[PDB]
Amino acid sequence: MDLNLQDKVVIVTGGASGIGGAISMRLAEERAIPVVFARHAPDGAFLDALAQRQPRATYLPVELQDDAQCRDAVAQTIATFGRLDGLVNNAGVNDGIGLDAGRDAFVASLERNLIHYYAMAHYCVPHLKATRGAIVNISSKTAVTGQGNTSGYCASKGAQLALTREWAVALREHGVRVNAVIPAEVMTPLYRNWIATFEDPEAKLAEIAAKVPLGRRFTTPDEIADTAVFLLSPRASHTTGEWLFVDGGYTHLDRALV
Amino acid sequence: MDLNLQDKVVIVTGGASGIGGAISMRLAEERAIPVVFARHAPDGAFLDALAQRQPRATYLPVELQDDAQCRDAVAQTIATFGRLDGLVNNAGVNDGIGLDAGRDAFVASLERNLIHYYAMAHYCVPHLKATRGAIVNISSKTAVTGQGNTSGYCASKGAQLALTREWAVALREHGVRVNAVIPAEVMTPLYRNWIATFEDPEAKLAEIAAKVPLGRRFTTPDEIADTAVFLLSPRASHTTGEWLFVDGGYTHLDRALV
Amino acid sequence: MDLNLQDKVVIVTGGASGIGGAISMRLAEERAIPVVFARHAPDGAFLDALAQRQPRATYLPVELQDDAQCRDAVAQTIATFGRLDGLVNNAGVNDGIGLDAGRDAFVASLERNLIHYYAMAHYCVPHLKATRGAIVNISSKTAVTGQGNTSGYCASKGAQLALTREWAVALREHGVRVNAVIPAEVMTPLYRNWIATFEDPEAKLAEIAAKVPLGRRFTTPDEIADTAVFLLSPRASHTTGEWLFVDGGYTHLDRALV
Amino acid sequence: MDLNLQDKVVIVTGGASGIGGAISMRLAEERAIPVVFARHAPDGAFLDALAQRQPRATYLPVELQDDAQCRDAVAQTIATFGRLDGLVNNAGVNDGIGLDAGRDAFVASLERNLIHYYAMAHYCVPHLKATRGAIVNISSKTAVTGQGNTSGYCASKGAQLALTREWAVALREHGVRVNAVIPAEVMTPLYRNWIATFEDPEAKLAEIAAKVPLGRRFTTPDEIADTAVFLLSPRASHTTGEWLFVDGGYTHLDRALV
Ligand SMILES: NC(=O)c1ccc[n+]([C@@H]2O[C@H](COP(=O)([O-])OP(=O)(O)OC[C@H]3O[C@@H](n4cnc5c(N)ncnc54)[C@H](OP(=O)(O)O)[C@@H]3O)[C@@H](O)[C@H]2O)c1
Ligand SMILES: NC(=O)c1ccc[n+]([C@@H]2O[C@H](COP(=O)([O-])OP(=O)(O)OC[C@H]3O[C@@H](n4cnc5c(N)ncnc54)[C@H](OP(=O)(O)O)[C@@H]3O)[C@@H](O)[C@H]2O)c1
Ligand SMILES: NC(=O)c1ccc[n+]([C@@H]2O[C@H](COP(=O)([O-])OP(=O)(O)OC[C@H]3O[C@@H](n4cnc5c(N)ncnc54)[C@H](OP(=O)(O)O)[C@@H]3O)[C@@H](O)[C@H]2O)c1
Ligand SMILES: NC(=O)c1ccc[n+]([C@@H]2O[C@H](COP(=O)([O-])OP(=O)(O)OC[C@H]3O[C@@H](n4cnc5c(N)ncnc54)[C@H](OP(=O)(O)O)[C@@H]3O)[C@@H](O)[C@H]2O)c1
Ligand SMILES: C[C@@H]1O[C@H](O)[C@@H](O)[C@H](O)[C@@H]1O
Ligand SMILES: C[C@@H]1O[C@H](O)[C@@H](O)[C@H](O)[C@@H]1O
Ligand SMILES: C[C@@H]1O[C@H](O)[C@@H](O)[C@H](O)[C@@H]1O
Ligand SMILES: C[C@@H]1O[C@H](O)[C@@H](O)[C@H](O)[C@@H]1O
Ligand SMILES: [Cl-]
Ligand SMILES: [Cl-]
Ligand SMILES: [Cl-]
Ligand SMILES: [Cl-]
Ligand SMILES: [Mg+2]
Ligand SMILES: [Mg+2]
Repeated sequence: MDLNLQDKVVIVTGGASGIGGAISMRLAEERAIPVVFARHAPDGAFLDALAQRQPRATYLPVELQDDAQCRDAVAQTIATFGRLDGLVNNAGVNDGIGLDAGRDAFVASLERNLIHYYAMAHYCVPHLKATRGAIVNISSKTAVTGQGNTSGYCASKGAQLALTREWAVALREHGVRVNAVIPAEVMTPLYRNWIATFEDPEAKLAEIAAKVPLGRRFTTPDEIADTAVFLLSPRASHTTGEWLFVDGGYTHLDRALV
Repeated sequence: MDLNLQDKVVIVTGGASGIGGAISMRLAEERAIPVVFARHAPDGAFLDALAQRQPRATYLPVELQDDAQCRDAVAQTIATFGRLDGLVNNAGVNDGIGLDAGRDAFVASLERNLIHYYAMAHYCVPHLKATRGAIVNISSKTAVTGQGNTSGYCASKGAQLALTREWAVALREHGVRVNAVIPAEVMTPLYRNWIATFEDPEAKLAEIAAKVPLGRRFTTPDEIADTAVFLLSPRASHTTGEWLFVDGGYTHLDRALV
Repeated sequence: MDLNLQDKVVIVTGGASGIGGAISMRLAEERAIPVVFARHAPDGAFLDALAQRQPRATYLPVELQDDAQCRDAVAQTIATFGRLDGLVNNAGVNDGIGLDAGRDAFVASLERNLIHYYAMAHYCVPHLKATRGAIVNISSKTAVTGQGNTSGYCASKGAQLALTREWAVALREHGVRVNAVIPAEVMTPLYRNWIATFEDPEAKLAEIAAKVPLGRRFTTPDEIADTAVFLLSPRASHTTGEWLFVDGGYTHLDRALV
Repeated sequence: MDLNLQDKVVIVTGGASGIGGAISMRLAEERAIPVVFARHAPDGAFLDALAQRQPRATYLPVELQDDAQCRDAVAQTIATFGRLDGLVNNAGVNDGIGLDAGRDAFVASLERNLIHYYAMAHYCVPHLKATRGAIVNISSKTAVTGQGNTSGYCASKGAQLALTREWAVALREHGVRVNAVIPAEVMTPLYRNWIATFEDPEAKLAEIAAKVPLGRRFTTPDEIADTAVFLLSPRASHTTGEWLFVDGGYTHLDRALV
């Protein structure tokens, strides 16, 4: 299936690790031009693989919590490529800021997750209008299921779903589509670090995997990526405002199944 | 994006008109083998176009309300191709059976819409298990929005969404994925005939189109088809139980927007 | 909170057992007049309790799958009371008709569950229009979660949710509100009979109860009843089309919680 | 229907205007003790009416964006009453902070809306645990429908829905229920101030009212209040994590209906 993304310029925040890395790699495979915005330099093998698929792919160092850095990096992207066709808001961290944490920690979680999705859309939208481009926001099933001890992240992830509907409304007349992908359990460096905070990470991981209805296994980054890239493409040309769950049945199927 | 559907055998009910026709054509383009189950012979140009893309594509005359015909046609498909990789339940008719119609008419609507989705799954599932295949059910936004004067169809369409979740549960350990696509307004022969039941079809059509948030235009059959075929493919290998709205924002965006 | 249901005539199908019985009892407590439609005679102590709260409460023997019986019982209720203010569609049975069962069994499940909800609305709606009355449909979380081996029931329960939206649309100009209540696990005679089909019923029961997030216990019939009766009352005067989940968090909260 | 809220102490933020005022008044009618947290003095006639129903009803001057003020007012409420049985997070403002506004404005909208819902829960939860109390969060249909030009508010309102699920999970073992109410259009001082920003407010108002499916009229503050108070009560003892739409069908019914 031709996605007609050849030579389309797409910013992917957190685009060199986990889900974001898989999105960048799939974009490159489709001959789109992924532009990774991330705070740490990507690994060399990842950069090699990206460039082999699409030699124009690139990386810009950006701490997304710095509004000026987002501003300047979008500007640099336009200066370098002359257009912007997509934005994937993806950087995030399940930071375990619960009800006991207090205001300052809760707000810091909003900064780490929610506020840069807005900032990036704010700077990207004028350019997306020019190309009738698209936005994909990566949320989390915790936006609708909860988890415990993670008010900051949950709030952020739910806000991201609301913003998906709001931006779809706001940008409809410009032909800019805005959608979200909702993963549940995906093995990534983030998941590795999160599970490591538990008393018994090996047992806990096995416990969780056993609860995923389809295959009793975690979703892969490539599975999230392929739905995300489909949503960026004109194959989804009448899909906007939508929240696509790619989760092995985690969110919606009977909790009682084994 | 390679969908890896080459030589996969997929039954498409009502597969030579409107949405179903577009699904068959996209399957053929991807080198899958669509098998059209429908009561009236397809038009010659459609058959030509299907065969040009995939010469093994075929059509079986089936009145889906006849359980024996469904049974025998699935059997014939297995006899002819040796396997079955997908089922698209798609045949349907918005038949305007309201609260005033009475039991017999309501049940007749269930027969025209709901009951053959079950019958087809009943006969197809043993074969889908063998290939770890997939099912897509085509529902309607009326399952969640209502419409008025159409209890029979609405009930059927809502049951189809429930069956999507149920079959996803039932078949999870066999690796058979089951998903639904929810269109709102799509210009097809069905829509042409439905709108013709109104006092002023031209004005009514324009009224409705003006209410679709994205572009103030109807969704195309190709737009429904591309999401449906994506869902049949291993690119959606961890998506099951899901209801994908392809509707230009019809269902979920603020009713007040113009 | 005054519910202003005094002397309001409400038919409750299956209204003398489990959830339906609790609905009738709460209606009687609020001085409404419940009219039980059921095929078997209510327990003497139940009727005694009902009559102590509301001496005009009554029972009509009805097999709901017989259309003429529904017709005649509604006519008789109108002959007796001169009005109808509410309809609670509640009778149902989780009959375990799965994918392997075949057409005849699936349609029989529809008859046992879905079709009489339609028949009852069909016959009651003219009278509810006259009183600006209300409908409550009792569905099941299986409509959205699935369960396995129960296509007939799931389909019916999902159709009942769609019909709730459809009737809310159809009846809006007459001021007739239509809503649904979605239970998950409630201890009733049906649950006792259902759980008895399992190899170890006592253990299966405990296993299911442990998965209910709020309190690790089943919902009570009175809990379902109080939401259902609230929805019948003018305290819910702008609520229509809605599906209220009364399930201790079963449907929506993280499947992983213990 | 006895709600068993007599002498239960409930903080209502913004509890003397619009929806919050109606919630406080209904609480007082049910013999609960509403404690109004608001930055401006309540109207004299409102306080008179409140005190006639519940003479222990009180008001504490609080700017909710000041964390220390939230902290001290909760402490004072506990010093006065010795207990806290409920929290209604209600204060909010649709502040029209869109995509073009920038980071600072977006975060300010979060402060005006989202962040104090967290702060209030943070300070109230220890006390609600002690009484097995309840939380109700007032969100907005814009969380799911969007609106345009209001990213800050939409994000906040969506975060409040996610927080409802998250807190329901976090607090389940303490028997503390957490639910949300979602209004669409309600005539309040906020609505008057919001509609006044439009070029033709009277006409805009009529245009919006005509789009509400049930009765073509706005929902009343009392309608929102009665659902919110039901959710605070033990009549909703197995309802947690839920989002109750009280909107005349605005969110869920066919956008095409007139
Ligand atoms: N993994 C899951 O199971 C799962 C489930 C549901 C939703 N999600 C969502 O999926 C998204 C991606 O998650 P992931 O698991 O793929 O995470 P990941 O492997 O940690 O990748 C995220 C990348 O973003 C970077 N990043 C984070 N914050 C940044 C910032 N403020 N500025 C610049 N770069 C930043 C990270 O860098 P460093 O780590 O080196 O600092 C990392 O390279 C997140 O939004 C998450 O909420 C994940
Ligand atoms: N068009 C829309 O706006 C829209 C919106 C939401 C959902 N949908 C759903 O999309 C699906 C397809 O709709 P469509 O608009 O593409 O309809 P369509 O153009 O009429 O195509 C449906 C085909 O199925 C055939 N068919 C119907 N019932 C049959 C039966 N019992 N046995 C054998 N063949 C049968 C029809 O044949 P004949 O007509 O020649 O008899 C026709 O060829 C339906 O399930 C519908 O509910 C459509
Ligand atoms: N219990 C649960 O956990 C649960 C969960 C989700 C949804 N629900 C739903 O809640 C509703 C009530 O369930 P329940 O557990 O309270 O069941 P219940 O205790 O069996 O009560 C149902 C009553 O309806 C009667 N009935 C059934 N079919 C009838 C018919 N065709 N004609 C006349 N009377 C009929 C039954 O009579 P007989 O049995 O004597 O024949 C019985 O008295 C159902 O719609 C069910 O789907 C229940
Ligand atoms: N009205 C609607 O159509 C509608 C629809 C959907 C959702 N909602 C939601 O319903 C809730 C209540 O809305 P409403 O229409 O009833 O508004 P309202 O009449 O303006 O009442 C809100 C009250 O809260 C106060 N308040 C606001 N921010 C405060 C703060 N930071 N500190 C202390 N007090 C504060 C206001 O005081 P001052 O105004 O005097 O400063 C006012 O008294 C909001 O959360 C809103 O999002 C309303
Ligand atoms: C780190 C991961 O964050 C995700 O959003 C959650 O859905 C997973 O369960 C896990 O906690
Ligand atoms: C014929 C079509 O049926 C579909 O299901 C509906 O969604 C459309 O509005 C139209 O009535
Ligand atoms: C008998 C009961 O039927 C209900 O609908 C289900 O939700 C329960 O799990 C149980 O099977
Ligand atoms: C002021 C009101 O805010 C609410 O949240 C919205 O739902 C209404 O449409 C209106 O804008
Ligand atoms: Cl917590
Ligand atoms: Cl009707
Ligand atoms: Cl089954
Ligand atoms: Cl905007
Ligand atoms: Mg490294
Ligand atoms: Mg023809």
